[PDB]
Amino acid sequence: SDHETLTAILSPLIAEREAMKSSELTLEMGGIPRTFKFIFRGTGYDEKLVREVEGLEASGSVYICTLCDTTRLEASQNLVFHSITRSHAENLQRYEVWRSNPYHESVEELRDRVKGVSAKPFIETVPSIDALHCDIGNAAEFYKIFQLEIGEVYKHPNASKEERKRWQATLDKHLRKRMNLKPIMRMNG
Amino acid sequence: TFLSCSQYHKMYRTVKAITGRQIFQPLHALRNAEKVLLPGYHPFEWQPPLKNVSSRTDVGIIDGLSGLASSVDEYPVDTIAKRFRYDSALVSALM
Amino acid sequence: MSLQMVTVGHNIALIQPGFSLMNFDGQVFFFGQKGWPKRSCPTGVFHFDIKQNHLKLKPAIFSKDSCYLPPLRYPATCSYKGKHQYIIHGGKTPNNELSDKIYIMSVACKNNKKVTFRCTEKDLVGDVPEPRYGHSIDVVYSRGKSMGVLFGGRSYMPSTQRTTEKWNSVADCLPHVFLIDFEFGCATSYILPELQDGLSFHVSIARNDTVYILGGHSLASNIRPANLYRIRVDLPLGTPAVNCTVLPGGISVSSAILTQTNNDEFVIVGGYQLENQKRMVCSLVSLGDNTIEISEMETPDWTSDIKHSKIWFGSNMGNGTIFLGIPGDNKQAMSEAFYFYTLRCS
Ligand SMILES: [Zn+2]
Repeated sequence: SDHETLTAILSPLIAEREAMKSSELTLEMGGIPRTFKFIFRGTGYDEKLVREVEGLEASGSVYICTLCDTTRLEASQNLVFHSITRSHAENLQRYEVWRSNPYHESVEELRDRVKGVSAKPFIETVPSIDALHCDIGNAAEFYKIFQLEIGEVYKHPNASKEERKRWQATLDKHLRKRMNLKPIMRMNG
Repeated sequence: TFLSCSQYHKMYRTVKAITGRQIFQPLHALRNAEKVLLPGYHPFEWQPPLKNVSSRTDVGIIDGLSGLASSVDEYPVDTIAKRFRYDSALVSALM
Repeated sequence: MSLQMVTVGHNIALIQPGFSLMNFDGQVFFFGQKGWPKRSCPTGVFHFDIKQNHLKLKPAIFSKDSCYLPPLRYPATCSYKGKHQYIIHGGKTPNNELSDKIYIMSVACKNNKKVTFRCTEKDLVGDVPEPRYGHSIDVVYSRGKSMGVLFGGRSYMPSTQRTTEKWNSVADCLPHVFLIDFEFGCATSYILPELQDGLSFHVSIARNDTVYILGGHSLASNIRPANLYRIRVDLPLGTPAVNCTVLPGGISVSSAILTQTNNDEFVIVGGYQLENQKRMVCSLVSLGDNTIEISEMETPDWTSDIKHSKIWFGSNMGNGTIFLGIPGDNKQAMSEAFYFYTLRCS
């Protein structure tokens, strides 16, 4: 997250990549020479590195999906009817609108105009979902929902900052008594 | 096997002196066989040549800072970093 | 020359070497934070108010017609006091890339001490200067008219001789001199033969028709030329004119911090004499009508941590008051990554 040093190091590599994206490599391979063409796909970036390099605001924002520009609230009234619309060219364009502000808007209107893009996209990634952290996050989410079902919250809300800890104790004792599933403080796959 | 050079040499000379044969190969025959597997060994050529990219073909482990300005006057930097040149490393990965 | 340590709030991290401290009507504003504008403050421009030796980096919104500018790390900033406003040229965007844009900080609304800036931008034509940093721009007056002089500092290799094995290597620009009309935003480059070698991180001084350049690293040969240069700028009714003169009494220094203690009487606080010579002696530039009177004061009392460190940074809060920083302690790793100081030139 040392953005300056990170860009200092990775700028030449991105330069070379953009260069060799548009030529052909002649390489003698076992006798005859072959001509290779390349197609790069930056996809193995976790959610935080995607929001950083591509020039998005941190993960706690109102704009959640790094693939479609929808807000956390309206992502609850409507769960599955979206479509991928967060490219890299469009995000360079949105940063340009932000920095330029040609319509003379306020901060909280310009944000809406440019969908939480307030940084120049540094690397070209592709819209994807990171299956590893996707599954780990879903699992931690279900751990929490198990605790909240133990607390019977669906009838009486707003417990304390220690009733829920007691609920966690109930859950982890029951789990490392019915599965020998030792409790962990760091969720792992 | 994560052996080191002194340990590999121990094993080499011991197997050699016991068996009499030379089952393992000496260290320099491993450095030579290693030069063939890193990047910066094969001749390749791009077309059209790569803009802003060198044309040499023996470019190995470059310093990662890429000639970053490191004095007491520029933005301070002490992050040691090494890298390959992208094109030569990609060529090595293909061959 | 009373040095004083300073305490710092919760967003200490937002300070980095190469920042800027602008000054509007007696109040100071931090600019050029570390990393793209976080959501707490979308502009990076802060109230840099120090009270009881405790500073509160507070946010500050822009106007409804401004231009949100990226936090630059080594700009050239002059106080164009002609409506009071500041000029921003060049710098290293958080993505490590140089900007050619010029910005104009003004204050379009201030009520209940809530300042509303206005960061309009103006582009250049004609002999536009190469994107660069470490340089120094300054405004000059003549015949009522005014102009902006720009004597360049280092930059990146041009777009042809630039290779990825040396993608970040820098080179001093050509020692031209640029004149900039802010009205039309028109640039004009001038070759000056008495200036030969490039010069970055120097210290410029504007006195109402002249510019005293002094100090400054020279990357072309890695030396700090101790010769200072008076530029005289004349504004006829047609085309302007420039002249340069070497002068004696200069100082070999770079990355020095300037401020104006009295009228036409400046102080220059630590820079560097060598690649490892932490500068200590301060220098009084007692201006005059046409002559520069260099001198020195009693080397303001430096603590132990300032002597046992290697680098620093800072700027001038505006009223004979310099703000310095210093890196933390790596062997005393329970350090907050930076220690700070304000010292009053009084
Ligand atoms: Zn989505």
